Amino acid sequence: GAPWWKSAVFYQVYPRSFKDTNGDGIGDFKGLTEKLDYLKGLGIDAIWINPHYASPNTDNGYDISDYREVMKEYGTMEDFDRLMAELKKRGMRLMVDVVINHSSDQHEWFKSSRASKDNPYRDYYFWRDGKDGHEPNNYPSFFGGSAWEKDPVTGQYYLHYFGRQQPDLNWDTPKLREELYAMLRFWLDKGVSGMRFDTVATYSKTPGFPDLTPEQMKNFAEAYTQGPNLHRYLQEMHEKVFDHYDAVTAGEIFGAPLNQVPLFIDSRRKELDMAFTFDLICYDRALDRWHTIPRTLADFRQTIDKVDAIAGEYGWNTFFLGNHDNPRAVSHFGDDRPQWREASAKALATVTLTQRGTPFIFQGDELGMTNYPFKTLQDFDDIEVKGFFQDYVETGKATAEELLTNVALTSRDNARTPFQWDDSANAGFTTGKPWLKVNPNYTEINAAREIGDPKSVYSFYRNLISIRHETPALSTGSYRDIDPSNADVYAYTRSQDGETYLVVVNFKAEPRSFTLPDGMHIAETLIESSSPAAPAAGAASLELQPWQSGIYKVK
Ligand SMILES: [Ca+2]
Repeated sequence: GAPWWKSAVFYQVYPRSFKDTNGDGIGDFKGLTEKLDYLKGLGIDAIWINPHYASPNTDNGYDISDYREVMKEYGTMEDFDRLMAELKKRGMRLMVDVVINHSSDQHEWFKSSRASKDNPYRDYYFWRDGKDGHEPNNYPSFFGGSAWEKDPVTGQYYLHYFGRQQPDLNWDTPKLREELYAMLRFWLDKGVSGMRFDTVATYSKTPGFPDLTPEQMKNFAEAYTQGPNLHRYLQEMHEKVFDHYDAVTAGEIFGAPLNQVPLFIDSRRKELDMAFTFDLICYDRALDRWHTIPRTLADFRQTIDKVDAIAGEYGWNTFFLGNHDNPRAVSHFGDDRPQWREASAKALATVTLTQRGTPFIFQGDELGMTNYPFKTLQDFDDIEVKGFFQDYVETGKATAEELLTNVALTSRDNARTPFQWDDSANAGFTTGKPWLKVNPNYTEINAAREIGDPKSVYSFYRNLISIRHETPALSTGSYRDIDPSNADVYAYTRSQDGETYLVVVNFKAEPRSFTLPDGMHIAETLIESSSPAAPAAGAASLELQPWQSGIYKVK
């Protein structure tokens, strides 16, 4: 049959904001472990946790100083091993982030590498002579300024596509690749069975490091994804590591042209199993990265369609509406106003759990958690906001009020407010002071209230997950968008083995009449949200309530 990961439902945990168990205001491993019964009851097959490794935390745990030790704030290695044992007892799996484009500059490999020109760690990184009293070339960093940083100790520059404190690892060095593979086995042998390769497209560097041409400088991110040994290295990794495990691998793919996505995920190529791309979640984001741009459902579905098409017959996509870097799903894609929050959250759940691909639910979206009501720029932890302030407010391009109004809608801090467990102090997230303020709407929106209520957003997610689990077409089935130009009602089929299901979701806060394709008829209604009655068997049309969603078997 199909690989386990194609029919699994994943849940993303950002452990810092999930559950604190020692009152320091920061979520931890023990907190996740104590909530596994909750996640199991929701119907979750596998949990992806954000970086859990030893890190100085200059970049949210993506600057790793020891790949074989855990992040101290989350707990100890034994806490981690206990988490794995409790997952295994429940038949659940763990996926981890793998950040091997670069390490922390505090990694012992880098401390050794930088110490002299002649040491066995020199080539674990990229060290080059400057040119003409300047850097080795004109490479810009994703985080601003030059991608080359001089080290007075040897007089050479080291490469960092990202932060200055994140030197790129040298995949051209076989010994380095072998270290990385050994490290991956360390985690897989502990029972980890999913690995998400962050910024996977930048692993391979261009031989000789020529200057970027003026055209390339205008999209340097794309140039950095075109290293000539990229797919060779991923194939080697697959052969040396993943051939020996049942684990799923996923690539965080960005910077590359859409048409290159299949190279990472086509099963025949033996590279990675599935793709994370950002076309949908960034579909309404302005170029400045803090404004939004008006879009419609037509744009939404067309974006879904082109990514689904790119996976084709042999590739596989993840699907998500939320993550740790983005505004809340219901606020972003639904309508978080009080009249529509629950209805639209349910509609987005139906979309999520009937998309072709492996769905990832972001912690708290199953409750219909919303964006946070920021009142001042001082309310943001978000390091990006500080940068926007410097680049746009201090330069006089925008006022602080304009920045606040808009980043409130787009900031990743919206996703990072603590998970709302109940209506006790700080929503039961912590007995102390939470590292980031809890949304005051926790008094209404919390797991304790929702789990006990058959009509809640939580209960609807759980019901959908059960339906998806028992309906093969809704995971591995084909997908067909009935009308990509329609900006009111999202309608599509999922089909497998002669069984065809129709999904219909009203994206308007108004009644809409929906006519099935001529010749198609409803056989059964599996589930609906915001509907007072299912259609009759034989129906050729639906009368949809505001934000109504449904899954139907068609004749
Ligand atoms: Ca803690």
